[PDB]
Amino acid sequence: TLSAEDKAAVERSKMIEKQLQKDKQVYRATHRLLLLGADNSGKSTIVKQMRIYHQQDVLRTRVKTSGIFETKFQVDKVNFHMFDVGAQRDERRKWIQCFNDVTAIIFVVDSSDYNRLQEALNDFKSIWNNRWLRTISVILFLNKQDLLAEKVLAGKSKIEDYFPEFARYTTPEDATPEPGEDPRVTRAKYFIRDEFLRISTASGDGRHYCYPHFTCSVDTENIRRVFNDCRDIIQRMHLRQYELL
Amino acid sequence: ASIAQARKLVEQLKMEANIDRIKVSKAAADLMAYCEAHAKEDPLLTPVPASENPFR
Amino acid sequence: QVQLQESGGGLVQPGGSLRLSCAASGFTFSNYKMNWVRQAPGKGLEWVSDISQSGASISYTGSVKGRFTISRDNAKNTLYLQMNSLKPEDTAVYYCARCPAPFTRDCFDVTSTTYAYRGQGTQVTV
Amino acid sequence: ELDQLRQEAEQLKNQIRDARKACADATLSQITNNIDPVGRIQMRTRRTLRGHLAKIYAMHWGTDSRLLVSASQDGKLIIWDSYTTNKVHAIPLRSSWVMTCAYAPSGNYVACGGLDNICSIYNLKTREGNVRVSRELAGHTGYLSCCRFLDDNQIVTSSGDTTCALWDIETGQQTTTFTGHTGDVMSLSLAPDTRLFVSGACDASAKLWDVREGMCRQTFTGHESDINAICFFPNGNAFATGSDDATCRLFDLRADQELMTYSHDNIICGITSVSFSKSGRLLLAGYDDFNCNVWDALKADRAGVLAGHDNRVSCLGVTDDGMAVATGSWDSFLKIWN
Amino acid sequence: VSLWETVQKWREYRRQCQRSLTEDPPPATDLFCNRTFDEYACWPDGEPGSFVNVSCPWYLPWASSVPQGHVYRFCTAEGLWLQKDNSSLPWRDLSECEEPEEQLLFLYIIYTVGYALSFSALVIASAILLGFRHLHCTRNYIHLNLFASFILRALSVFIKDAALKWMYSTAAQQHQWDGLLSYQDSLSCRLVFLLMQYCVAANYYWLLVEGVYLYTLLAFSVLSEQWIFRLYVSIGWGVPLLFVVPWGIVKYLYEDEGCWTRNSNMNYWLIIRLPILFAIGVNFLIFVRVICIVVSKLKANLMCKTDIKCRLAKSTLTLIPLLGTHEVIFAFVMDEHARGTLRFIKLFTELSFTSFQGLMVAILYCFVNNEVQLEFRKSWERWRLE
Amino acid sequence: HSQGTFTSDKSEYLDSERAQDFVAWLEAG
Repeated sequence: TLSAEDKAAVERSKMIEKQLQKDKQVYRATHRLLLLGADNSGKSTIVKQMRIYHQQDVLRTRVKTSGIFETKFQVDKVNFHMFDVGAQRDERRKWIQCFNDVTAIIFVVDSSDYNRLQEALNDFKSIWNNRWLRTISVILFLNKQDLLAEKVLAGKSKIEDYFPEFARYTTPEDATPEPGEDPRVTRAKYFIRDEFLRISTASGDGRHYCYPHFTCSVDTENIRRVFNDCRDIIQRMHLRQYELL
Repeated sequence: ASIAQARKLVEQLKMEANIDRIKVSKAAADLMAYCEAHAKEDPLLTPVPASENPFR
Repeated sequence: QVQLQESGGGLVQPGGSLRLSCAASGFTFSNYKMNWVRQAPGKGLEWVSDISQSGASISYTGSVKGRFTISRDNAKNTLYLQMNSLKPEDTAVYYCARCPAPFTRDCFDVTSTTYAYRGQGTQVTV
Repeated sequence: ELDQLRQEAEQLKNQIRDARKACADATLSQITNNIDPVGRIQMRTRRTLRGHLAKIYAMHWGTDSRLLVSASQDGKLIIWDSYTTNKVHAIPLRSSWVMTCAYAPSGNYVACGGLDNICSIYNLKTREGNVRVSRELAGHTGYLSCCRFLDDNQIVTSSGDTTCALWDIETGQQTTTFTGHTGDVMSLSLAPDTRLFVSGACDASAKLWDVREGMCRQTFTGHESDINAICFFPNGNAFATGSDDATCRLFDLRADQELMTYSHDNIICGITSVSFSKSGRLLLAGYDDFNCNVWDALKADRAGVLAGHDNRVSCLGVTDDGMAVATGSWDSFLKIWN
Repeated sequence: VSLWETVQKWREYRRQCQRSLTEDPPPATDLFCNRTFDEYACWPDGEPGSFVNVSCPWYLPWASSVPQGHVYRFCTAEGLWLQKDNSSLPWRDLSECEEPEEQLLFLYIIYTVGYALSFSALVIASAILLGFRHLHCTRNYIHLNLFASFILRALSVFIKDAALKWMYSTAAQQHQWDGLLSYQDSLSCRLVFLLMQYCVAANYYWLLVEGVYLYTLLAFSVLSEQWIFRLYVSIGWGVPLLFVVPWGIVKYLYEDEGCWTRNSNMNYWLIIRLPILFAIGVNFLIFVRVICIVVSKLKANLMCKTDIKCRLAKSTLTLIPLLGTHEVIFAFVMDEHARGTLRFIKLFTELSFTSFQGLMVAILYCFVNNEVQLEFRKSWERWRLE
Repeated sequence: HSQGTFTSDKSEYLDSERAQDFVAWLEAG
């Protein structure tokens, strides 16, 4: 009965193969993201408004643990997974290697607190040049645009205090400002954008890019913007295999 | 607290720094005895004939 | 283990042209990136300046530009941090920072709370 | 007083250095450079297991040298059969981030862990002929790095919160907790007699622990970067560490001092996995250059290359009898050599 | 105007002689006038001393252009007409009865070269791709099938030309007039040409699935790759049959001509010309909406260094061979009208290019493609550790 | 499709050539 036993095992191996074949087409039909920010950056709030886009299961609340995955939110009949890291330690130079094959990385910047703006600048430079995170593009979100306005409008502002380069800054001509805005707030809004863009210019050559956006605390177009950026990212990758870019 | 933990570690370090430490010659001799003790049993040293292993 | 030593800090008259030198041992000094991190009282850690492997690329924190200098010295195995034109907010503690991986231009955990390859620190006052 | 404690710490360090210097008499390589080398050793793949989708972080050989389990980022746990390359079980994972796995000595349980701070144990002697998560372990405040079964009712885990602990499968509590590390612990290996074990952390330092009491018997330094992997000599009196500084070193518990410094000139890559052989003579290791160089014990000179992987190599292991050598990389493939 | 036609018209001209042998003219009172039963008329001797004049044959094509002419022979009492030798070369005048393709030689020498070079480069490419394990993917499966459709085109082209010689003046170089009709009226020549009308169509339809595939990687999300490949391999290798087998039926139901080589009825030729033109048009459309996208990603490339003029110029000349865009130029408009040099130009501008197309699709999409270069270097360096 | 047209063209001229040679092998031969 050697053949009989071998046949039992072969049959088993074929069963545990059909399941893998079925799961292969499900694994490749979804996109994995990685959202990381700061303690005071509006990160949480943004994660909460993607819920609106997605004994039984109701408000599944488990134990306080790490790797808080979101609501498998989906838009335009394509599934997105987003992984909000939490309940971890300060150092992140070791577990960051896991997300080496994600579609994109979402970065949120608190552009209203001038004090720590410069300290947030470094993290973007460090993540940009990492060897593992070297072919992964990053999406930039400038949150809390409302609070910026007030600032430049109050007295105690002095935005060139921690940045004495604002003095000579002129507004780019290409800049399309929103109809009904102020010159002072247009200067401040665009002076931070190109700060981050200058870092992205180095180590370029089309390997990966950066997409800036002027988001708000209660904006509802985030899921749209993410979908469009992911669609742009995917198309560029395919073109590079046919040597068209 | 931090001070109490540091004092406990110091009191622990003191007794974790007074252990027998023999010369490296005996360790080298033991390593020699082990490495030529089972030098003919490891197939990666002397490959077995490729007639009875399950990897034909 | 790996030990980093810095000196030159203390109490001095304002405008003293302070001297900050970092001493390293137990590892090859010509294979790592050197940074500078500062911790002012009443708040967290701040980053000041960094230097390249051979001292080519140089960057500065926006707040302090054109008043500080850095100079990596492989032969003497020291650092030059001459400074002038002091400010009342400059009174803080300077920590000599390192980079965990060699042969790399960037590395995280320079301003972390409980980093390992960081100097003991020196106190300076105006 | 801080100042007082400064002089005490300096004096203790100086005394430790003097004690280390006193016990040192001569180098082992220079005083024993007479025995012939083992020559150049070449292997070739015999089986190639396929089916995994994403990269692979860990694998573990069984106690029969015929069954092995591998974990991958796709969220699947697969039990193989090296004899006929026929799969046996496929257990989906609750979380898709897994960084470690283990095999029970009796072949009745497995383990897994990753970014999620919970360790899961699965039974393979089920009456329904399937698989079921029996127990889950909670309490760690950091990502798990490695876990190894000690018996049918005890297990040892390592986490990224600078702590290590021993659990109880029947009722889940930390029976013993080991503290003292500064960085994140990355790997550990139990002794053959299950009386002691060692663990390296992200502080360029190693330690030895007693599973019974819980005190840190010894501590070793010497490296200049993070520790990525650690093994255990078959005799029970040595271990090897591979760091990110592109160097490999060997330590002896009794000597309390490093002996071998395996290095080169043209290789600049961090070690990822380390494993010994049956004879304690052929040390295998992984690299970021997509290779797996076979170094030696007393030779100290790569005498074998395992090229054939097109991506980073993350896991490595050898059988108990030494007949087969397995490997795994980030290309979702497994290879077996002889 | 046909060899076969005239062979049967000479069988009728000999049946005419059989009917003329049935009614023979009486001889004269002399030695002879031997006209007996010749290969033209079958009328024996006669009264000499006269201009014996017999009319012109009808089966002769050179004689249909001038019916006014005939043969001129002056029989005499000696027994023959007028000749220096006896029964050798008589007095005759067939000039009255019986009244430059250089391009063909030229054209044929050019494409028999492009196809050979292509076939060589493409078998080399196909071997390289099928070799390395690493590069096994849906895109390279399509590339291999397109390669294999160019190797099947070359083969048929080669063999077909051999057939022409065999059934024509190459076998008529000898004295086997019969052998050309038998071999021409057989069923082994017929198969040979109907085997070509399929390889050309399959090459065209594989170029068409290389562009429809390329088009769905950008347009929208992909689906089950297993199902996708099965549908693609059915279009490229079986849709040709759907209009080639009906064409063979029509040719072997009514026309039944010389090994199906002459497009006599232009309506039956359309059976094959229409799907080819449809595939060419879809390929051209797939080529215009992919260059928009490429200029919308370069012009809008963030910083955008203005060099789109020399960067997108090298991204148009790499898409031309893969999608076969050169065919849409002349073929789309004219077909059976140009009777002048226009026709020659058309013929010349297509055969030349299509023959060499295979060589280019083998260089750009395999030999020079940097990814395929990594298979070599790595392996070479691997082998270099010994 | 410009390949069947060359084939056709060569065939009709070639065929014609052989017919008149058949004639000159009989009448003139």
